[PDB]
Amino acid sequence: DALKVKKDRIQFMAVIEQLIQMVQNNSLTKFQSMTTLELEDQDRLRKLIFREKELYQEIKKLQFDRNQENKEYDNEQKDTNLKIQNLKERLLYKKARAQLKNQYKE
Amino acid sequence: QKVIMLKKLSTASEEDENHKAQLRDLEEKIEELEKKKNKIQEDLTKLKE
Amino acid sequence: MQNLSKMQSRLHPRPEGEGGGGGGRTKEKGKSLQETHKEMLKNIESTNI
Repeated sequence: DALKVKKDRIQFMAVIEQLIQMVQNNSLTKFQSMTTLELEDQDRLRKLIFREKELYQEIKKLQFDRNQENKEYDNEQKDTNLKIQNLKERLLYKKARAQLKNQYKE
Repeated sequence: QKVIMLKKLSTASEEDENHKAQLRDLEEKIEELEKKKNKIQEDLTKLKE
Repeated sequence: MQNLSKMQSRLHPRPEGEGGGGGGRTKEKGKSLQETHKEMLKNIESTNI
């Protein structure tokens, strides 16, 4: 840990000298670009812990939601299939009764 | 620069290598879980369609 | 021969010159240094504590 702290100190001193050189060259844009690049690079640590907590929460909730929604989709499928076949059966029965009544009336 | 250097020096050298050794696995599993959530969202969209 | 067919016409009227349209391309406000780096600063803070 002390070795890494000293290495970070050396890196920061080098960065300070680079900033001094840029200022003497008035290249503030280069300094800003370097800061942006370092910011983009470093990014994360230990945030991963609650990140995984939140990801587990979301995965559990969304898998439960997927199972539920599949349940309603199958519910609708079976219900509408039953409705369609019952409608076809009633239509066939009505046609048969119609033909029987027509023949009887003739 | 101050914030990044606080981030660097707030981490143990062992944790620093963790970013490469064990935090590699942690970040890869984070990506795996994110992509799994993406797949489940795609499944939800397809099922709704 | 009382035909009244609906054959398509062939009028000459041309699409006369286009007017002086206002080509005002909105200058997309590039997120400045503070706006650009606010998200990264927040992420670094999320780890610094």
